[PDB]
Amino acid sequence: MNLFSSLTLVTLILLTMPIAAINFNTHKFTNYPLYVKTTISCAFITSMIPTMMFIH
Amino acid sequence: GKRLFIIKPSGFYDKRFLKLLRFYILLTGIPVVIGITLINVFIGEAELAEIPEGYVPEHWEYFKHPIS
Amino acid sequence: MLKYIIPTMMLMPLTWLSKNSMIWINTTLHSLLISLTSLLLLNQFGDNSLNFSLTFFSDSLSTPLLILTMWLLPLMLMASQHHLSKENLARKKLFISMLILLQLFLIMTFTATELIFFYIMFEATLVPTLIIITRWGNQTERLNAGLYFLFYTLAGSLPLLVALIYIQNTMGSLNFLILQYWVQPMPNSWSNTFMWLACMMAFMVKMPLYGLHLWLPKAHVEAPIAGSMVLAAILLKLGGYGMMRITLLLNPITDFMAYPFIMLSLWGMIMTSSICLRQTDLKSLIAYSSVSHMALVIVAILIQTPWSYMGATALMIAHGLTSSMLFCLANSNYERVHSRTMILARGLQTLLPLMAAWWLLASLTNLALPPSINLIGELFVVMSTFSWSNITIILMGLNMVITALYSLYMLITTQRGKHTHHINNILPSFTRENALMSLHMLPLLLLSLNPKIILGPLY
Amino acid sequence: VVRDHWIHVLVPVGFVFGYYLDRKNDEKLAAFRNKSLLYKRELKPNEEVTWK
Amino acid sequence: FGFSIVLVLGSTFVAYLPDYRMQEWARREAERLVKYREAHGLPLMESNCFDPSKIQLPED
Amino acid sequence: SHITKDMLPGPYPKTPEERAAAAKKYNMRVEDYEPYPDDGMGYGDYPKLPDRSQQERDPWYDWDHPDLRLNWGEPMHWDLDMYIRNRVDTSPTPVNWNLMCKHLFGFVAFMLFMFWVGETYPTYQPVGPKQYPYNNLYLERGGDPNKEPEPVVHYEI
Amino acid sequence: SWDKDVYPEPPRRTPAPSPQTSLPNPITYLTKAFDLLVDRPVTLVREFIERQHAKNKYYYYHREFRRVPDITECHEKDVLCMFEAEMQWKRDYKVDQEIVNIIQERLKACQQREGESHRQNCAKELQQFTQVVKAYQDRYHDLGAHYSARKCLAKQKQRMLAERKATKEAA
Amino acid sequence: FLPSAAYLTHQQKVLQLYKRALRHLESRCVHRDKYRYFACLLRARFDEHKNEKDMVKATQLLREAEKEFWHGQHPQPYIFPESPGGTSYERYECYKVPEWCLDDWHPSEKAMYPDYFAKREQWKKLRRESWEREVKQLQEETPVGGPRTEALPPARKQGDLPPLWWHIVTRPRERP
Amino acid sequence: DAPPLTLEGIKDRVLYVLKLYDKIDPEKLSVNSHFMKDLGLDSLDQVEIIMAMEDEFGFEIPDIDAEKLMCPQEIVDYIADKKDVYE
Repeated sequence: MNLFSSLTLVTLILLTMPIAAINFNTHKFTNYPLYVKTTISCAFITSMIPTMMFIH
Repeated sequence: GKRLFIIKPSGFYDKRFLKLLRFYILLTGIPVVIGITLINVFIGEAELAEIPEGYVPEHWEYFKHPIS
Repeated sequence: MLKYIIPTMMLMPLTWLSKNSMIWINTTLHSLLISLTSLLLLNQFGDNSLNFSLTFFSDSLSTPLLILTMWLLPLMLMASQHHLSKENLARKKLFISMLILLQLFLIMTFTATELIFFYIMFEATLVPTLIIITRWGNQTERLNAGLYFLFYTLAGSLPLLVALIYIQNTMGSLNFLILQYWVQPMPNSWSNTFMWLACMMAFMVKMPLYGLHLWLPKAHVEAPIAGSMVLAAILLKLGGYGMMRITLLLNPITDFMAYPFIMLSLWGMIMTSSICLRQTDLKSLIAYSSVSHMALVIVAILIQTPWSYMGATALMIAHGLTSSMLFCLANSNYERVHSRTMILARGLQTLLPLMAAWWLLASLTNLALPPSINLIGELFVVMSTFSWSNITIILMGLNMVITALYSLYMLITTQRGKHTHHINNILPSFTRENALMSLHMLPLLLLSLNPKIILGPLY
Repeated sequence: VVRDHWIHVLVPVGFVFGYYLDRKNDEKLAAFRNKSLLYKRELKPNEEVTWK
Repeated sequence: FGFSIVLVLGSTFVAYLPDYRMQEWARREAERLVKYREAHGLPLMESNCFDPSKIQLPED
Repeated sequence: SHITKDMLPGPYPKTPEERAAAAKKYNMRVEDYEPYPDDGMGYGDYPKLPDRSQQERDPWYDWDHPDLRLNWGEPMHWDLDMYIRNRVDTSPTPVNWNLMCKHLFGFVAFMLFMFWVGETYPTYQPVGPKQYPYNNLYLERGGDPNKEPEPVVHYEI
Repeated sequence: SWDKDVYPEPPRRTPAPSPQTSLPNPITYLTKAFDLLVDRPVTLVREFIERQHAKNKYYYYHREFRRVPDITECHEKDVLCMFEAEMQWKRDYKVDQEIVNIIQERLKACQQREGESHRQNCAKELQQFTQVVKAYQDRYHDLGAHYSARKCLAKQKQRMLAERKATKEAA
Repeated sequence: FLPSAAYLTHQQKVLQLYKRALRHLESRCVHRDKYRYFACLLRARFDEHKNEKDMVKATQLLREAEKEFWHGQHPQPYIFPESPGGTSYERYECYKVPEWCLDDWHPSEKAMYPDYFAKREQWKKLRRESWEREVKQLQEETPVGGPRTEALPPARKQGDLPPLWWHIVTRPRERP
Repeated sequence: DAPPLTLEGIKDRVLYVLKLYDKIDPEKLSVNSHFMKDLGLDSLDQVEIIMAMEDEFGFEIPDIDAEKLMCPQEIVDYIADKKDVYE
């Protein structure tokens, strides 16, 4: 099923983004920890779901 | 007098190099990728068909991708 | 490839008849033109090799080396200023034209259909680099270094000529294709033993093998930077390329007489990783590192396996890139402190803050970081040799451990821990040097994405 | 403008010259135009050639 | 002329280029030949890839 | 640009003048300037030092160099390349040397000896086999779905 | 699609749930959310792309061949005959590599679909895998690196001669 | 091995043994109260024969006391998290950038920090202007043919700065 | 990670923790007061002083500066050298 596959793939690919962001920024995220915190929060909330579907 | 002057080594040469690097890759990074996006949003690959009878094929048009 | 050869000649005389302060731009521009121009060659399709009449052919054993050399030319040239920049106009034009003529002989060598031609263009590779390192040898025994280089390369390479004329008048012409076709086995006599010993001994000296690896370190510590890179990358991987050519003949006697060479290469590879652990003299450690990598190459070539040949040419290309880069960073540090010793240049984390990132990236390519092409090469060498003898993985893994050890040691020794607070003469890093950094490592990672080009003919 | 600097005109003309020499080498090595066993078909139907 | 027109154009020219070593050609050909040897009943990949009727063994 | 005469050819002899010139050339104590002796191992006429040099020289003496424990005119010990801090810390040992090595190898031998005791004397619990249904689980071993049954059954207690 | 001739797939067997709960059903709420959010515009983008390439078309074919006769129908020198024989042989070698690739892909599929019923309904596919790989070990393995074509046929005579004499004495 | 003389003394060696034994007792003897007890015990054990006028008796019992100190030393003592060997030991060496630098900044950055760099300019002119006369004169005259010490006298002659002030005073803040 | 430090505050703190010690009087305690010359307290207990002030400020002053201070003002000088407290 497509949902479980796309959710695991975004729990990988939602981590790649901030490194390429600062290599393509040239400006200063002074709140760069806040940025990393919210992308890890998104990764956790999209990773709590497919485990529940898995054991479901 | 809370704040003091901390000594960075130098910034401008390093930032100038990285700025020129990303800009003068990006000068043909945007046109190339957007151009090939226009390729596979307009022309597309090919059909999967077979060699007809009475037909002498070129050595191209064996290929899916149109740029290739 | 004659459409690639005639601009290699006609790239020369413009450097003569250009006005002053304008030779540099013209050479760099036209070099990059020919870089793309011979990058267009890559249509090696499937079954056969690709041929051109009686002079030129292309496997996959030669095309990435060819593209690597024409990639090397702007890097070669652009490293090679600021130590001869204030010298004379005529001598500088002489130097640049000498490098161009050197590369013309290199391309003749890599697209050598015949083997007598290959010997002639082999010592044509030999001769100009002598002139370059001896005019600009930068230190006190450049005399000694050029002399060892010339007599080792001839007196190894010379009886290869007599062996190839012997093959000439026993099996007709020395095309690579007929020697693929009219080959017949040559049994365990003594004449086959001496013929194999002659050819493989010439190439052992070229690699170098460990038995004559004192050839290399003088030839690197007393060479200028362009000669250093060309010497290391193109000459040693060209020696490996020639062995890969002529090992197609002489099947059965290499089963007998291949034993002591592999033994010497293994144990001396370990002794070479031992010797580049404790020395001073920052430049020479990469030279002994190249000795160890080419011993690994030599194991790969003589064990005669398709995995081995694919990983071997992979290790050739990756080690050429990494060694040329790390020589360029050694040149940058010697531009800074004018020393060449190791314990003087210390610290440099704050000072030159992003030079450390390229040092780290080079030391990780020499680590065998795993997506890098270096580890693809070393890994497939280990797979093939474990099929070959099943206990030899001890020396392979110990080579891996000490290789990572000395590479990371040279990383954190020179450029980690404390500025020695008397220097006063480091400058923030020039845009030229960082431009050469991006010239090295972006094509390495873009090769790492799609490495289905660089594998061997037994793909 | 070209007689201002005729500098950068040399090696592209050299490349096109070498490409013409390769095509002339193709014309000079024009043996077995359809005389293989695996690549052997009818010269048909446009005009009188199989490859150049 | 070193980083823009060279590097990324070379990357686009080599990240997709024609079928090197006839690869996807060989994919489709092996697929159709597996279809052949399945639908014709005979076992796939018989030995004596050269004709065992066309052989001569010099005996004792 | 440097004087040739401040390099180091030859060994120690002759004992008045070459020792005098080498002691003035390296700037050490005169009679405690050591040749190795002329061991023939190369080694020229270079000095020998007390070999530890780095976890001695406590950092409160406050000399010049920060981490080499060096002060720009020193003998620059022949084996310094093995002696640097981060490489070999020749600290004065907290106990001994022989005591350390003997107790460590003895403890390893004691543990491996009792490991062999464990290898020869297992433990178990008063337990028999399991009771797998189809002749100790046929068709989920190697197979033979139509060839080889071996009849042996389970009986209850 | 693909060719289910070459790529067989087992029949789908999907069970159905049964609550027996009053939560009520969070995961159904979220999967309908996923479908009605993501699945509509991605399908519309698919539709747009299909039309805009359905204006005009290209065609690629499969390169098919003739058959050059043999290597043992070429003499001792015959460069204009051995060349055809070797190129036909080496292309056979490459397509046989992809044969072994496809059978290994089927074996991976059999390991994955069964879950932990390893020793059931994978006897067929692993068994034919062992059969084709026994053939490949016998035919293309012990020849080394510089294969031309003639080493294969010398191996061929060597194998059938040795097994002929062994079954001769053991007949 | 000290910047003043060569011999340390008897008294310096005794005193360094005192500091080491007391520090080891701090490490051995936690809860601090039985420590304070044993500190008075150690101070009394030095006071057992403080009365000695002798020298050979003092150094002989000092040697036996060194035996007694190494007899019961400690493996990982409470070394301070600033002392060498300790927890920090140039922990904050992350930004001890040397002060000879900052000459090589681009003039945009030297337009960013105007008054501080004008002050560094007048400091540097204060260095160069006051190097020839007084410093070169006191480095002609006051060095004897053997200097025989690791410490110089100040410019107490008439006027300005003592010599060698630069890479002694102008050291980094030890604090990023 | 950067507490406010003054010369007056650190001088009063050093004089405080001197004045808590037993065998010196709280009477004759001066910022200019030689421990060796004109107070008469012993050098051994002066190294006890050195030990306790090291333990309070959390860094060892060396043995080579465990010799030649003998007065609170140079003690404030050396602690201001290690801590770098000026404004």
